[PDB]
Amino acid sequence: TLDSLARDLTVIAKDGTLDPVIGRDKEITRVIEVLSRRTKNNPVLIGEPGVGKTAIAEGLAQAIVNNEVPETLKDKRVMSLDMGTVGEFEERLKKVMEEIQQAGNVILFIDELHTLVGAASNILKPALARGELQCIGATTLDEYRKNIEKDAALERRFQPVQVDEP
Amino acid sequence: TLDSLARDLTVIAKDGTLDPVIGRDKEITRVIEVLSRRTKNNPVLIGEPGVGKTAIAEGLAQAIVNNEVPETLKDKRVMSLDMGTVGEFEERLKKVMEEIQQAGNVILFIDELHTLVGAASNILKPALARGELQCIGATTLDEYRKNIEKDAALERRFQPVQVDEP
Amino acid sequence: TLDSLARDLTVIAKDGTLDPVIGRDKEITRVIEVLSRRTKNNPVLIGEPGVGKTAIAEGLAQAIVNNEVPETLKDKRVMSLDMGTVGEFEERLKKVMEEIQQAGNVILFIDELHTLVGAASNILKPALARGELQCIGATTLDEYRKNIEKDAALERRFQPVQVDEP
Amino acid sequence: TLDSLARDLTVIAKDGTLDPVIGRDKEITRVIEVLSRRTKNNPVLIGEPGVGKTAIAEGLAQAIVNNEVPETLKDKRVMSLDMGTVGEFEERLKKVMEEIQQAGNVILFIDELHTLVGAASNILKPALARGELQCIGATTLDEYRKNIEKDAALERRFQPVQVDEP
Amino acid sequence: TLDSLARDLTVIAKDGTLDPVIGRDKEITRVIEVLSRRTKNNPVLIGEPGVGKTAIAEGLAQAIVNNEVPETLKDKRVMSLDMGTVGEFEERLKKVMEEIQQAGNVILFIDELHTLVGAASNILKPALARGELQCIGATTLDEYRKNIEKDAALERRFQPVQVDEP
Amino acid sequence: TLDSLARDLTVIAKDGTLDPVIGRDKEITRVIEVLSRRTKNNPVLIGEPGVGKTAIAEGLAQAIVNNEVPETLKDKRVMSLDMGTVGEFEERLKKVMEEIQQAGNVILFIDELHTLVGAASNILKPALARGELQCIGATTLDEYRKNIEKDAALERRFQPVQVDEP
Amino acid sequence: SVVDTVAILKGLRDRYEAHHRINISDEAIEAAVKLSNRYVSDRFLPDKAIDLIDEASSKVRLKSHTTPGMSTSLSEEDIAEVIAGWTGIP
Amino acid sequence: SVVDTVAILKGLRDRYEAHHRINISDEAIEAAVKLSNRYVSDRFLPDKAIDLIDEASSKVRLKSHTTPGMSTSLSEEDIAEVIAGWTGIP
Amino acid sequence: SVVDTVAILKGLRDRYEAHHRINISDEAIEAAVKLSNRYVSDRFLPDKAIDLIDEASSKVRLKSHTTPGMSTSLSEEDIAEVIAGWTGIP
Amino acid sequence: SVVDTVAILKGLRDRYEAHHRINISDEAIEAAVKLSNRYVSDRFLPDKAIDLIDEASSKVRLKSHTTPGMSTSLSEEDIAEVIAGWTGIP
Amino acid sequence: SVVDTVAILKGLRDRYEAHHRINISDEAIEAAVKLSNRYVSDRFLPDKAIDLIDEASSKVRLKSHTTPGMSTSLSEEDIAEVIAGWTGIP
Amino acid sequence: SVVDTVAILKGLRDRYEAHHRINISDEAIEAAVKLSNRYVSDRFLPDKAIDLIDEASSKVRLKSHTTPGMSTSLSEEDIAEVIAGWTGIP
Repeated sequence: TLDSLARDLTVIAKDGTLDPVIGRDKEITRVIEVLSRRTKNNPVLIGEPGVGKTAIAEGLAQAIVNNEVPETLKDKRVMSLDMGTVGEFEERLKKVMEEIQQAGNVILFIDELHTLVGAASNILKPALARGELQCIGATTLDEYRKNIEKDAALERRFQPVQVDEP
Repeated sequence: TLDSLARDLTVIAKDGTLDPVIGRDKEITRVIEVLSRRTKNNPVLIGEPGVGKTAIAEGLAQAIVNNEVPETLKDKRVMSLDMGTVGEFEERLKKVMEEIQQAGNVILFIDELHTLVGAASNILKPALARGELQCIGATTLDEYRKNIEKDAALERRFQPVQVDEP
Repeated sequence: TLDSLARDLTVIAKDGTLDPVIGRDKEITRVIEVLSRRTKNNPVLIGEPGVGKTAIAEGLAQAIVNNEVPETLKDKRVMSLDMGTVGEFEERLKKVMEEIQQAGNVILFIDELHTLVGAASNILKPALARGELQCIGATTLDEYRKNIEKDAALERRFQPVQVDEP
Repeated sequence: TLDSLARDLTVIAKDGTLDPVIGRDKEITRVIEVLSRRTKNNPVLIGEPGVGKTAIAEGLAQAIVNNEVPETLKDKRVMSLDMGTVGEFEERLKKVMEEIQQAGNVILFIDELHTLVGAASNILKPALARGELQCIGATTLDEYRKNIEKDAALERRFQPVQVDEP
Repeated sequence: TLDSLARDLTVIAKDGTLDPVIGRDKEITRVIEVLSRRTKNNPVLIGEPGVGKTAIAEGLAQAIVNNEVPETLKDKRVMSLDMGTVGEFEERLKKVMEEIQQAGNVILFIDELHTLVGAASNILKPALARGELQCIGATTLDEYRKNIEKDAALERRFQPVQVDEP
Repeated sequence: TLDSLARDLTVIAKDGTLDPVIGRDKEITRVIEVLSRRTKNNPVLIGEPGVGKTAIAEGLAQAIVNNEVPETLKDKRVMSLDMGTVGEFEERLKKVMEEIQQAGNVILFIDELHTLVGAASNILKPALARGELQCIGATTLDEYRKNIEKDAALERRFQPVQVDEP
Repeated sequence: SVVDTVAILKGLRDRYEAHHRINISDEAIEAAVKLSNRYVSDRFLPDKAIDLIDEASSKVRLKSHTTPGMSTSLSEEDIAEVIAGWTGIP
Repeated sequence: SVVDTVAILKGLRDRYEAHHRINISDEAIEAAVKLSNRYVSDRFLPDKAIDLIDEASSKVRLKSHTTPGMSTSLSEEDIAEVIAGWTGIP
Repeated sequence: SVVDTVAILKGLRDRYEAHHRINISDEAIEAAVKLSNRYVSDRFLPDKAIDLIDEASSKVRLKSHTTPGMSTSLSEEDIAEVIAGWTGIP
Repeated sequence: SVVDTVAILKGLRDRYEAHHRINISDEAIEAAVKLSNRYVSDRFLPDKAIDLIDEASSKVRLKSHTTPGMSTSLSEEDIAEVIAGWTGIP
Repeated sequence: SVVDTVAILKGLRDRYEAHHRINISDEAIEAAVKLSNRYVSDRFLPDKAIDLIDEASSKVRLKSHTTPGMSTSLSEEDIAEVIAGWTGIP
Repeated sequence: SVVDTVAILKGLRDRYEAHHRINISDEAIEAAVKLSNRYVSDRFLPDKAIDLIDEASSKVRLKSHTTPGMSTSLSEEDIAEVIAGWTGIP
């Protein structure tokens, strides 16, 4: 399984499918080192949209396939979220989580809307809050003010980081 | 069933999956002794987030698997909430309650947001108010001012406790 | 049927399952005599919570199984509400009402929250307002100000009574 | 068919099953003469509940079986509503309407709650509004303010009448 | 199909089932000419209830079966709404709309409550807003202030007209 | 597929189905040039309703079929919304979006109510916010104050423009 | 207008009398038309007249319906009484 | 009217006494009729009398129901006591 | 602008007359354009003119439609009458 | 940084010109980079430049797209005009 | 208490170093404990220490993770630098 | 009343001691009854006594439950200590 919404750009980076980044290295060094944490492997980003952040993500993935990733994570691999929908919807999105938790070998980057939704709220957020499953978020604070914060335990789950326009 | 959102750390503690706590013993002694009550088995906590409180919870669970738990509860077992969401959402969360009420053998700890929600309000809160189903909450008063209090019968259901930074 | 939420303590009192009350006798004499009324058999109570009122209820039930209950009601029997919830919810609670109305042999005591609810309002309240089905409520006025009163026909359905701390 | 919920007291009055009324005669004379109307055969009553009004109804039915009913209606017969419920519910109540409309020979008295409901609104109310099916309602204005009025075409369907305590 | 709630008085007018109107002719001339509009075929009326307006409607229908209706509409036929209700409710009312849209031959008059409802809001209102399905509403402005207006695109769908007491 | 609600007037303009506009040319020049934007291809309009704006839209479509549309958009084609409704409703409206996104060849104009709804909120609005799918809105600010603005990222999605009465 | 009402009442003149088996006297008909318009705020003379009318048509029939011979509806009482029954001070 | 009520109460006179196994004394019956009308705003003497009545009919039965021989309902106390039980200052 | 409206009305000038089989007289056309703008708040001269117009186009056709020969739409009455039919004091 | 942006713009330099069939002149490229950063609060030079760019790339194409030969994008107007089209006082 | 924290940190001392492959020096451990408590309002020394710690544990690993041999975590910089990275004026 | 409470407490006297395996000393029982009523606003002596009681019954059992022989509940400390544990200044 681990397909459809489940996808990765790391091989794609080893496939050279994407762009060598610059300059967010030590920025990524943080984002990288977020995974180190028994507490929170899981960073989130703030900043200006469309600026390269999901490539900054890929920057990790490069540095991953570059093995600029140090040890523990080197086995693990990017997952780039896919967003879409189809009776219920999220249960799928709920479902994949054990799969990747079953994967023992990867990481996902949650992308932008980390959502306070109508149909929602805690979705993976407990399995997030399960204290497992290394993952990454990003947004600008304007959203960040809410979901990660209004819990604050997802704040206790998430590590915020932001970088200015280069 | 009694899975997915239903999970327990007690065995995990017997599995040694987690950290031996310190110092909240007599604090827990209270939290413990809350269950004794025909009136309110169900405590809630106030204090500073992220401080070990859900481990303070686990502290119980240790003291449970430690059998530092005295009699009645010794059979009962922790449940650590899982929060997430997926048509409707809560009915699941509504559903599990009889299951665990059917369990005759456990306890759940409700964690932090005990929520005044859009989609909500009384969810289990009657089955809470059913005067059954030993459970535990926690927050900081800032929330505590509302849900348990704005009813006050959930105040009559909940026992508040708080502990300072160690 | 007439089970689950439907339950009675009268037999339990004949079973001796509960505590002989004191002192609310003539108080109950009222509560008793409320049933006499073609107008309102249905009392509600005000006072301080947790003080013995639902045992004061049971006090009736004792005096019922005691047959300190006079004639008409002697056949009738307590029902002690059960509160809990489970698609829809209330329709069950709606459903039981004909059942007990079908019972031709009982009485229910509605307990405390007689509720202005989101999902609600008139539930049995018409079948209440049906001018049938002897039942009892209780609260403290703080609630009493609303549901029974904001209709006032439920005020015309309910008879308020209160007793001070003994 | 025309049974269960469909029932009549007229024969019961010819059976003498009920009480000879007094004094609402000319009151009924109105209620009677309501049927005369091509516009609204269908009266509704206001007043104080439990006062004899549904017997005031029966008063008609007596005066019907008395043939104190003049011509057109003499063939027609009371129907006394039955209220109860059982998948869907109202469709039954919806169903009976053609049956009695098929009856070419009767009349129904709708009783008290003429309802703004959750599951509701227009039920027969169009077939009411069909400008057919002579029927009677009653309430106290407190309700009357709404359903008949909030349409106002049901006001255009209903004729309100009230009588003081005798 | 096209029955139950779907009904028409035009044939009934050709059946002579109803009353020849007077005086709202040029008034109807407007109401008539509303259909001419590629923009809004769909008028709504303001005025005093019960005054003949739905017969004013029928006035059209007469002038329809009279063929005082000019060309385009001459094939089309009145539909007089039926209001009533019965699981879900409106989906029926939702359903009929394609049917009559399938009819290629008719028109419906929506009657009075054009409703802001609990269970509601946009019902046909999009299929209304579909820019198809010639239909007519009516009310007094007191309602008109809201639904047609609070959208204003239903205002862009509806053409208001009012006439004084004759 | 791409039908029913999916419709276009461009061919209709090449069919000459509609009216040659005047004067909003440079006005449209803007509306046109909105599509140029990697940031926001998607304009919205303010102004006075019924003034020709959706023909102003068509004005584009003319200038489209006129190929007064410059390059990128020349392949793309108008879509004129259809509004209507029918179980769920919006999912259809949700559904069509990938279809047209699948179309690789068109554009839709969203018309007037860009709605804060009961059943709603984010509908396509994420797929809007997906940063894809060139589309156009319009209203008068009175609405504009809310949906595009209360997000402000839909403001970041939408470009407002208004033109006075000619 | 009050007058058109009479006509539209004249429209239903046969109607409810053929329901109520009575003879409408336009004297009454115009009467309430003024009178109701005078005395009745809520419903509308397009109806409320007929309201009174049919009700009068009842009240007569009522009397005529059962024990109180005139099948016709009077001007006055039909208006008056009923209207007085509506309000007072005939 | 208070009086018709008595009659309509006399209507149910046999009713709830044959439910409550007592003997209604019209003295009481008229009594509360005045008295309730005097003292009770909310429910209606068409009932509230009987309310009192049945309640009185209870209170007697209550006493008569169990340990306090009169099966009849007194005028006074049946009204009075109960009514005093309703309010006070018998 | 009122004037552009006339043009855009001139745009639909052929339109609804070819619907209503009449001859639009720009005199009228400019007339209501002022006049409606003067007298009509709600709808918009981009339409409300044409509203009047088509309605005038009706009213003529109405007369012209059935028993009242001019197929053209007058300036005045087409505006005026209708507009007076809209309001008064022609 | 404004400069890295240019590079990242240089990154997409081929991109949308190969979409817009034009020749980007880094003069412009650095230009708006300053200029947008100067004049545009909301979107971000990582984009808003390209925004301007692609929009400029449009405006040229627009002119170049249809009737106004230069396929390249000027420094100035591409920035300027558009940016003036953005604001004013070129 | 700050001190118990150290112990509870000593509790997780092995934890994240066995995650971060480093050697915690209690000097640091007590250090931030004071220092964070001094300098950090929001999160709690029960964590925020470890926050700093793990973050320090990162920063070292970061340096240690990639190109900057000490596997142990210094007292000072681990606190200091990071804490200075937190605020300033080391 | 405080006293009836004692009785109703005497009612549950056997209850929670047979839960808590202790011997209630009415001295205590009346004690808190006054004392709680004195010192405790919120819950009610019908309970809050027993609250204290059971809690005292715990505190003893607590001591008696585990390492601190008296099975009975003292008057004072049971009230006092606990009540002092409730507030202070025994």
